[PDB]
Parts: sequence; structure tokens; C-alpha cells
Amino acid sequence: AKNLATTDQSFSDDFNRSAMGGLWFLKSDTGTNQVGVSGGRAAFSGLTD
Amino acid sequence: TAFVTFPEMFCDWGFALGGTTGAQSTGTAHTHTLNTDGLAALQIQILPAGYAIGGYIGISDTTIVDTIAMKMYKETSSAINNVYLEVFREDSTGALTSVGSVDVSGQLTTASDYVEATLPAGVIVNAGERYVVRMRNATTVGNRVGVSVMKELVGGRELSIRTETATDSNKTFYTPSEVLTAQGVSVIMPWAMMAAKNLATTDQSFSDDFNRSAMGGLWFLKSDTGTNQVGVSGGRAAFSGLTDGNQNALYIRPTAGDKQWVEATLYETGIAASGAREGLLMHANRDLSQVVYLGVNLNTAKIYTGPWNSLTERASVSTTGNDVLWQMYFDPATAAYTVLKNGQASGLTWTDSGSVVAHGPNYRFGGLRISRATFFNAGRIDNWTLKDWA
Amino acid sequence: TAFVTFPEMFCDWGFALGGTTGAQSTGTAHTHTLNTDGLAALQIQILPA
Amino acid sequence: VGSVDVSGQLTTASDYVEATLPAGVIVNAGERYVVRMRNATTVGNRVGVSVMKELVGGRELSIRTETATDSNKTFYTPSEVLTAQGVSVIMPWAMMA
Repeated sequence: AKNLATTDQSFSDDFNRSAMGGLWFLKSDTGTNQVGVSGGRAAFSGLTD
Repeated sequence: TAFVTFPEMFCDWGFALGGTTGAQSTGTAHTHTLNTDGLAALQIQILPAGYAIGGYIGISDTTIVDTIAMKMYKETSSAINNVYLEVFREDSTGALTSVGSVDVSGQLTTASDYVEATLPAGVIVNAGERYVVRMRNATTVGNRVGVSVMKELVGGRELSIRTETATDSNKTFYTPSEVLTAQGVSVIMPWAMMAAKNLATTDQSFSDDFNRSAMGGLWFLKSDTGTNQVGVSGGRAAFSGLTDGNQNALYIRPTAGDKQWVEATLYETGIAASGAREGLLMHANRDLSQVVYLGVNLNTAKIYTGPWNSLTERASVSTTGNDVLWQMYFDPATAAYTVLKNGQASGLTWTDSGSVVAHGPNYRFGGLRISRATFFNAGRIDNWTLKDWA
Repeated sequence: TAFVTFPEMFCDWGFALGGTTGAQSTGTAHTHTLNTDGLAALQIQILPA
Repeated sequence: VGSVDVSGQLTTASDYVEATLPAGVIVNAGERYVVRMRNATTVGNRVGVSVMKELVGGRELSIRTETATDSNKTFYTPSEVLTAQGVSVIMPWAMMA
């Protein structure tokens, strides 16, 4: 399949699940807490600055 | 989930030889008979300090890498250090860029054993790109390192890199010219692995509108009728056939954890005659050894436990107008099951004080159940859904 | 993306032999020792028009 | 989770033997399954199985039991599984379709 008519990939996430999941590489300056999903919305986990 | 330069089964196993050899170099002409005592497998390549060897790794499905592995050992028992395993991404131009490295000299063993090392941070990979797992071995003491490789045959594609100078071994950003030179120089091909040991597992959820022609391969069907199973008609599941008995459909795809939430709408259940039991199944074994079942008739709704052959009633409640979108879920914080009718509490709750229900990897399957008796099929079901509520 | 009758890694590479052969056809009875000099790989078939 | 008798359809020539399970068994990605050949015959004729030799120094993932009780076992324990893995020296070819 040497050459294909490549489509334009598109993705969407409602963030309406329990955990962040493996579909998101997380990197934070806190050290332990990353972007956490709560109440169906992403937010800053932890009380750190 | 991982990617290997060539299947690990070759490193783990070998082929038995057979047939007959050919002519001799000198002496009386004879041909020896091959047998199982001859083994075809990977070879071992010793390598001195300052010599780096690596192989290209394909990416099948995109994910996040966490660790890398190689099959190697040390020749002598002397102390060693400065043994590095690193990962290089190949750009469009073919240049190699370092995206991670790790010291593995501490955990090395004299015996030929796997070496698995965690990267300092995750490196996202995508299907279609190529990666190289390089072993550096820039030690100071001088003990050599033996890596398990498999011999390459000339005349084919060259996709292994090998560098001898200490400068090239310590290089962290190879240019295309140096990559081509290393590919030309290289004569072996090492065994390398890029793994996905730990992932942030999601809460898997599934749903089916039951709006197709056949039952489909996404449902394991088991019934006491013998021949007929849950059949889809008019876009709704139903008890196929005129026989008296029970039918169950189990979703092939399991959920993530013990937290379960199943929901479906009950249709044509207010016209039932007597004893028509149908509804949803949660915490179902693959072999249906023990299940938690929600049975709704035209009069009441009950919760059942146990194998499909014989069910035990745990709780019951008398309701009316049972043609709505029923839901029922399990909270492991209190180990309790709660049923919500049309978004209302409906006062249906069971508490497992005795822990009669076992929760584990083999008890995360849901499904649907119908029963038919006395020439009156139970209601039909639609909009089936299972998920892991937060 | 492609489909192959058997993995191309065999077509590109080979295996190193090891072990020991069996009895000989004639002469003094002996068994040779296998080493990395023996290569196990696919063969080449000639074919006329 | 499933057993089948394949003595009737066996042939002296080395040929594939395919047997239907009594009922379907759902499987999921990430789990592991073992296809065990028992051979608890009464006449005493031996059975030859096509295997592929394993090399030492690698992972052990084949099971081999010798005693009749072990062969007739239905629910193995982790200790017995480890002992069988250590004892085994061959790896058989098995398919689940």
C-alpha cells in the first residue's frame, strides 16, 4: 500500500469518564498530580501551585 | 502491548534440524545424517567497550512507551558500569534523535537473561515511524558485553546500526550520513523491545441500539430452549420461538473494574400476561456461574443472584408503568446495588452484607435476559448500555 | 501497510546453527560440531521459461 | 473451560486435528489460554506431537505433567503450574480458532 490518499484525522473527547486514561500524555510541574477528570470535566488535581 | 525487532519466540526457542549434509572438505566422501541434536536459533555476539549496536523497531499501533528491553549478559564476573540503553526516533530525513536513555549496568547478570529498564519519561510513539534501541557499553573497567543477535544475510535491506568509535558511541544526534555509514558497517541485528508495561486504563463503555438484522457476533447467547436464542426483530431484542424458557445474551467486551452501570429501556412489557421476567444482567461470569439479574414484570421488579439454572431472590419492589428506561448500578464504596427507574430512586436497593457476590477480573460482564412462559413472550428491549460510572 | 506470504524478516535474515550432527554415511564414525558458520534461511529456486 | 475427545478422528499420518468445543468460551485480549493434550488411553498406544524445541535461559511458558493424577487434574494451582513449567522441556503447537 505504498501510496494512499491520506485523510485528515480528527479526534474529540467529552472528558466524561472516570480517569484521564491512556489517550493523554500527562506532564506537570507538580511532580505527582496531573490533569484529572472530575465531574465530567478536566481540572487541576491537587492543591499545589 | 509492545514492539519487537523480530518475534521474541525466536530468542526463547529454536528449530530442530533435519536432512543430510553434503560433501566433505577432505578425507573419505560421506554425508552425515541430521537429527534433533542440531538446533537453529539466535547467536551471541561479544562486544568491547565503546562499541554501540542497535536495531530498527517498527511501530504497529500508537501508544506511550515506558520501558525497553534487550537480551544480553556480561562475559566475566568483574564489576561493570556505563552500560546504556537508549531510544532514537527516526525523522523524515532518516536522522536519529535521542528521546531517552537509561543505565542498565547495575541489573546485568552473567547468565544470558532479559534486561528491562524504565525510561526517565514516557515517549509518545505513532504507527508508521521507526525507532532504534541502542546499547552503548562505554564501560571503564573493560568487561565486554554479549548481546543475543541473529545473523543477517547479504543482498537484502540493511536496518541495523553499529558504531565503533567512542565519539560515535557517545553521540546523541546522528546525522543521515553517519546513519548510512553505520548501516553499511553493521553485520548483525540485535533483539530489542519497546514495551507498554503500565497504562492509565480507561473505563471502557459499550452500547447497542439493537437495530440490525441479526443478533451479531458481539453477543454470547445461551438459552434453555436448545435451538432458539435472543433474536432481534423490529429493532428490538426478543425471545425467538414459541418455546417456554429463558434466553440470555452476554456482551463479549468486559468492563474495566468492579464498578458497573447498566441501562436499557423496556418496551412492550405492560402487555405481559403472567410471570414475564426480563431485564438486564450485571456481574456475569464468562461461564454464567453467578450473575446479578434485574427482572421486571407488569407488576413488580426483583433482583436475583446466582447461576442461570436457579436464581435466588434478594429484593423485590412493587411498581407500575414498567415501560421506561431502567438503569441499575453498583457502588463498591458501600458494596451496594441501586436501581433507578426513569431517573427516579424507585426504592430498589440491595446491600451485600454477606458478600455473596464475588468481584474480580472474571466478573465484569453484562448482558440481557428474557423469559417466556404460557404462550406469552415478555417485553422487548432496546438501547442497551454498559459503562463504569465515576 | 502490506501483506506478505511469510514475514520479510526471513527473506532478509537467517539463523545461526548450533548443536551436533548424527552418524555418517561411511567411514570412521564421528559427529561434527555445529557453529555460527552454518546459516539456516530460505533457498533459491531456479526456473526456466 | 472446555474439553473434547479426539481419539476417534486421529490418523497415523501427521495431520491437523480440529475439534469443536461443547460450547463457546468468550476470550479477551491480554489473558492467556493453554491447550492441553491429555492422552489417558487404555490400550497403551503412544501419541506423537509436533513440538518446537525450547532453548535454556529464556521464559518458561509450556506445561508438561507425567503422573496420571496430574493429567486428570481439572483445576490446577499456581504451585503445580510452576512445577510443570519447570519440568517441561518442549513447547507444543496449539490453535484456538
